[PDB]
Amino acid sequence: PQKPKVSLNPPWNRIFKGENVTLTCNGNNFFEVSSTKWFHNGSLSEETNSSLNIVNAKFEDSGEYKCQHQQVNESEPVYLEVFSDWLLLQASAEVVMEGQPLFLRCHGWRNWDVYKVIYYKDGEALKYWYENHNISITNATVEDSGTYYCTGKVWQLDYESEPLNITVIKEKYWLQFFIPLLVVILFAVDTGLFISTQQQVTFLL
Amino acid sequence: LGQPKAAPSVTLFPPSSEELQANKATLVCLISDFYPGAVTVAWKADSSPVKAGVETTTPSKQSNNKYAASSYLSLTPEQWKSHRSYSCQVTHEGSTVEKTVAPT
Amino acid sequence: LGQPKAAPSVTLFPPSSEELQANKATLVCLISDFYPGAVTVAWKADSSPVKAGVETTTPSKQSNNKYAASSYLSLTPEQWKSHRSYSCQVTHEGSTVEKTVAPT
Amino acid sequence: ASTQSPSVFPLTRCCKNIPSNATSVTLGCLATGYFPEPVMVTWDTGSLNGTTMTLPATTLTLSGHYATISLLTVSGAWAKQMFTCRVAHTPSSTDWVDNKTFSVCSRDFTPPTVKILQSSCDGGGHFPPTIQLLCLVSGYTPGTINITWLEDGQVMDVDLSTASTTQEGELASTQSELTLSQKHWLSDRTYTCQVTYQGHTFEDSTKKCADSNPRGVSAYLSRPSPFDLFIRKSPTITCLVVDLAPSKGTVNLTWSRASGKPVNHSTRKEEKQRNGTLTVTSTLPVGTRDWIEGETYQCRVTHPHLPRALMRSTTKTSGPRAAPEVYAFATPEWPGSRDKRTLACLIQNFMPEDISVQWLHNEVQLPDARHSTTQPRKTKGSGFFVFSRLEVTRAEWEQKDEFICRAVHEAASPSQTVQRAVSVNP
Amino acid sequence: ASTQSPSVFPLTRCCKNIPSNATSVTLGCLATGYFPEPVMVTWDTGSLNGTTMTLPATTLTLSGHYATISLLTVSGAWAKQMFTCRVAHTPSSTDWVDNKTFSVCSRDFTPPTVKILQSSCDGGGHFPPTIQLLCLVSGYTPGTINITWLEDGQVMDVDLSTASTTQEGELASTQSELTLSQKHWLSDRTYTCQVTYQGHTFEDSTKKCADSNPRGVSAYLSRPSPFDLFIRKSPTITCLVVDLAPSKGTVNLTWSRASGKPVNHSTRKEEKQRNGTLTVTSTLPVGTRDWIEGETYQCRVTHPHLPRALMRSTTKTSGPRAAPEVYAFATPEWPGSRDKRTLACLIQNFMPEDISVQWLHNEVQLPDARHSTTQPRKTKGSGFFVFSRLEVTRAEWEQKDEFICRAVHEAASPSQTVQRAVSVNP
Amino acid sequence: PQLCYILDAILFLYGIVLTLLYCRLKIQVRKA
Amino acid sequence: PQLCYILDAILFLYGIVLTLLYCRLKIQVRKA
Amino acid sequence: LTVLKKEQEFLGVTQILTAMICLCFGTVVCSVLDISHIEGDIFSSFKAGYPFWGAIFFSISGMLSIISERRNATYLVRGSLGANTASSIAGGTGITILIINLKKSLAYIHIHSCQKFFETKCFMASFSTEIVVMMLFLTILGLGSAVSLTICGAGEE
Repeated sequence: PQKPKVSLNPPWNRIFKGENVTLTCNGNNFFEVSSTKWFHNGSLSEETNSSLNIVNAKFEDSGEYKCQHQQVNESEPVYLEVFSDWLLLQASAEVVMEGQPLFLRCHGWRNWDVYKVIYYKDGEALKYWYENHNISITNATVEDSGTYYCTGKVWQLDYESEPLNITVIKEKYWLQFFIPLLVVILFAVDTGLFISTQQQVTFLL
Repeated sequence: LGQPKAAPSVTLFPPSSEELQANKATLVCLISDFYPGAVTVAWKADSSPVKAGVETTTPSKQSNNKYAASSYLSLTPEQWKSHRSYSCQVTHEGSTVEKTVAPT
Repeated sequence: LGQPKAAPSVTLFPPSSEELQANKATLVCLISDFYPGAVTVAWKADSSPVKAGVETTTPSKQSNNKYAASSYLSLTPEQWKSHRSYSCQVTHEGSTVEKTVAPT
Repeated sequence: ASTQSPSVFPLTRCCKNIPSNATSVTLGCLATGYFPEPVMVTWDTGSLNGTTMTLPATTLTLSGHYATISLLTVSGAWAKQMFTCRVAHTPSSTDWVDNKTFSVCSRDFTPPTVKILQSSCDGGGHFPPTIQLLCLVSGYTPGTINITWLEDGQVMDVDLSTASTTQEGELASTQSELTLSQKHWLSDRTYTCQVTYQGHTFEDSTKKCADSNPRGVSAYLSRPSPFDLFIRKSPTITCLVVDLAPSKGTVNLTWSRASGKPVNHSTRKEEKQRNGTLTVTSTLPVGTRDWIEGETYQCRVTHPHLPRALMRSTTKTSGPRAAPEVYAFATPEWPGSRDKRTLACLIQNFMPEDISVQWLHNEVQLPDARHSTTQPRKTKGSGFFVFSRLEVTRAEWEQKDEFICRAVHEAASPSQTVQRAVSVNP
Repeated sequence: ASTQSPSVFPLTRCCKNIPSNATSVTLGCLATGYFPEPVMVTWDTGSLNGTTMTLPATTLTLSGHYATISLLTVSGAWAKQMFTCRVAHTPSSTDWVDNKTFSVCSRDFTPPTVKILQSSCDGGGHFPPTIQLLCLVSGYTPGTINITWLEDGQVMDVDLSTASTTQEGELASTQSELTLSQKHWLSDRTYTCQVTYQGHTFEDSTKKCADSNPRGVSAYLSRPSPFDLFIRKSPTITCLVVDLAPSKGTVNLTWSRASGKPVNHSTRKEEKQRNGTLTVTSTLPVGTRDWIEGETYQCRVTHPHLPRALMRSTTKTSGPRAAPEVYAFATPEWPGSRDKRTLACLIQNFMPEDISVQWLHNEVQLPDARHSTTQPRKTKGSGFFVFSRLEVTRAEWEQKDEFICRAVHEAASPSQTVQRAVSVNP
Repeated sequence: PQLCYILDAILFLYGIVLTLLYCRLKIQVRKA
Repeated sequence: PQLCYILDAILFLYGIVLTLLYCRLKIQVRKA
Repeated sequence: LTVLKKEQEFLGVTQILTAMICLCFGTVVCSVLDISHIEGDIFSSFKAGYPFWGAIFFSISGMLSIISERRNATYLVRGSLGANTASSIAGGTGITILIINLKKSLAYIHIHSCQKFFETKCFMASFSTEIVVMMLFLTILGLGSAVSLTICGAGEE
């Protein structure tokens, strides 16, 4: 065993009430077919069978979820929320790391059609288009990190989505010193060669 | 049978609008000039007769010697409206004529 | 002068439908009793004259001692259609008369 | 069970059933809802000769009521002669008699067929500068046909429309032509060619053929009109839900308060609109005491599809108080309009927005349609102003030469009302 | 030169040109392309005998062939008289004579007008399952008719269509119908009606109406206010476009006129909004005279995102014209506000909607944003109305004691403006 | 570029010191 | 960084130039 | 004439220093990290260690002339002439190699945006590319200087 990790079939944590989601976890060592174990809200669930399923998500089917293989540890809890809105902001990897991609989506209740979707980052507009479109950053940065929210038009009425919040977390400083170390080596070679050779010249005169 | 048989004359009056507005459905059929004062009154709705809610007065003569009757079919206004058409049949001779009454 | 001066009389006939459909556009203005045979005949389109397609007939006398002439503006139907109107200006005995004829 | 007042309704043989060449017409009156068996039925045929006969009442086992049919037979112009049936019950009362006059044969008019055709858009991709609407009434029984055009439920000037008639044989057909601007048509306003003819009326409506994207439900919360809240002292707020399609499902509307205290019994009304949608109006009679103390009310609207229940709230608005100032103006005589005049009223400098305006003549309030008013707007300084306009005919001021403009407002100290009198001729 | 048969054609003065009461009507026959100078011309006017005259032959400039006009003058019913002209050329042949019959009013041409009317959708904005297109032709001389309907340039069976004809006086009308499925119409496929007349045939094309809002982008076209149209004499019209998604491109906004005449140069401006959207505004100076003659302008927009142009026509308001009536009043003094006053000007009974107002003191107009004016409201009778109010300080009415309420309206007298004087303390 | 700036300044100072030492030793050699 | 690297290369060039200049003195001390 | 050889021992020492610098500018990289793993296409000669000959050539170019500084032999003169010709060729070779390396480094920086995107691998690539470019430039310069110095020996006999 290695460390069991969970994954959501639709990568988004935030879901609408009545929206299905199935989350399953595996350390890539499903060799013993030993029925894994699940906890949520620090309770015990009777679904030893892997691939936990949430069908018709209710307001009580949200919470911290953990799984433990037959002997291995339980691993980190992936949270879950369920909302009842018109527009929902769904982000994949809400706590993604800097080098990694990013992705956002403005879901409309019951798959209704949103128009004039504007994405706001930190209270300053970011992109406008005539219909739904997804923001899709391919290599996060330390500057694209802050509360977002989309604005849309459903049934020709203006609606807004409660804000999300993305955050980006950061090289070998030793390598940078080494490159300065190499620069110092070259400079010292030149300076010492010059001064010491001149000193030998003086001692030879 | 002391007098020659008289062909019944049946007139079907469509239900009154004011009476219908009062949640009452009444279909009136007046039978007059019928020497054979022994007939059966039947109220038919759509394609089949409506026996329920139909009452016919006993045949009698009012200074005419002919059996005249007032067959009234009573039913809820919704039931009458559902029926495509109303028919009143008086069975007293071999040439019975059915009077047709409809809301419009 | 051998005879008193006579004011020319000019009558212009716009081309008919048959002439227009005949692949030609000929407008004829006939001038009668125009001095002794000296007169100026001009054909103009709208407000400008035409220097081509215009033929003038020398004055002639037929038992009248006067001068008779015919001015024929000949051109394609498109040229006549383009012009707003056809003006047949006849000057004789010091008097100028302009006749305005249009197909309409 | 108790005595019941008898109800008598006419009933006659159908005109189609009755032979056209058969002058004799048999009709009658059916009397029901009279518990006492005895009954007196009188049939009058007017000038036309008529004979009235009575038959035993037919008991109704379903409800216990007795039904008696009195048959009147007339000869000659029976249909043209009115038949009057009077039914009285002696046990009920000496004067408890109901008399109804009706004709055996009723007038019948073919319902004219109305269609609306539109000026075909320019074949390239667009419309001409002006759009024509042709409202055509097809074959119908000739008569004083009246054609009108409703600018979204409101009749506009007839001159804008042009009406013409045609008579093919004995069959009549009418054509009405109405021209509107391109901007008007593009503004998406429903136009209805309501047709009024002998008997009843018929109508058809049209609007710009827009795409499929319904407008979506919405709600609005009223407020007690000061007239009701101060003169009648019977305030009633209203929750108006509009744009909900007349399908899918109904809407549940709940009346709550800030304190959650018991609420009165609200009254709900559902109405279908010409623009294709349904509307709901719920009136809640609030207590004057609740409003004076600013007790907030609340309308909560739930729909089986809406993610969230729509919320609306109302309460006495807070701000300084200043009584209104009233001025009355009478228009001097204008040439060509000597027989009618116009009066104006200016109400200004009142702090809280809501206000009521009345036009009193002969110490009696006139119909509200007789005048027009402007919604309060913020004056350049502090306050509000409103202009009221009224139109008067000759006889109207001939009866009396003095009108009154009255402003009813909470700020007015004496009785929450200030009146000013104006006479056309000084 | 080469000998050819002369061509003889009739030539008669127009009926309007020929006096109605004139007792003499002159027509004739003109022969052209007759190389041989000799020619025989004979004129006949039925039973009536007229005067026949001939003129010297004139060679055609193009070819030189002799051409001659023979003129016959008749008296009486010359318009209905038949003029027969026989022209022969002896050199051409011994019997090569051509006779042509014509009259002043022998015949003419009657080009009819055609238009297509479709089936207007239900008041809800939903197309009917079946759509009816009826193309009507009017003002055609009686004769053979061959109807046709080209769907995208192709014709389907005639059973889908029905043709009816009628005639009143001399004007003839024809109606050809056609029925299409809603899916077919939604397919956005152009159709056209045609009627074969004299071998040339006519064509009127119609197709599905465009959106008028390609992808939610909206355009608004303004109008020139009467104050500009007459007082400043510098009218302009503005085209605004909103909700554009920024890109590496530009909107090809242009202009035009109904007649295609030249248009002055126009400005342009693009602005970025906090919404991440882009607005574009353009302005075009206009001719006040042209505006009075109703030359309809039109703003046309284009973009890479939008799939179709976004055009918006504009013009002058139609309908009957009526001058406005203007009154002005001064609000009496009220305690506690002695140092200020209010002046109210009422304007009414002007059929056109557009009207501008201004307040003039010391013969110099007061600032635009110092007075409040409503929007026109239809009166119970005819003509709109508008109120306007201003506040005057003590000094303005103290140093000078006269105010002017001026209203600028299209039909307002030759000056197009009506003014009234107000004295605070007369 | 705090580290880079410090390295650059140190390199410049070291170069100046080396040049001064070269001048000193050159004086020692040529002068004798 | 990249500008810093180019500056490092220029510094190496300057050091090489200084070494070339001092080559004459070194040879004179050792050889001449 | 005699000026070109003014320096024969000085030229020898300078050539030795130039060759040592040219080699060392990339020897540390070759002894530190796998240059072949260097991404960004700036590893044209980092992993190969081509200067393994280049700088050496420069040294060799000087070496054949160095003997003429003290020994003063015609055979040393011919060796110096050959070494100088080889250094002249190697100068162009190294100049072209360094130009290619600089172009590759510029392309890699532009693609990865090393001005602001200084990732760990980006820093390693920058250091390695600098090492390789310095080695190539020093090797080319050593070839040129060795040829210039040995011109004196070439003219000696």
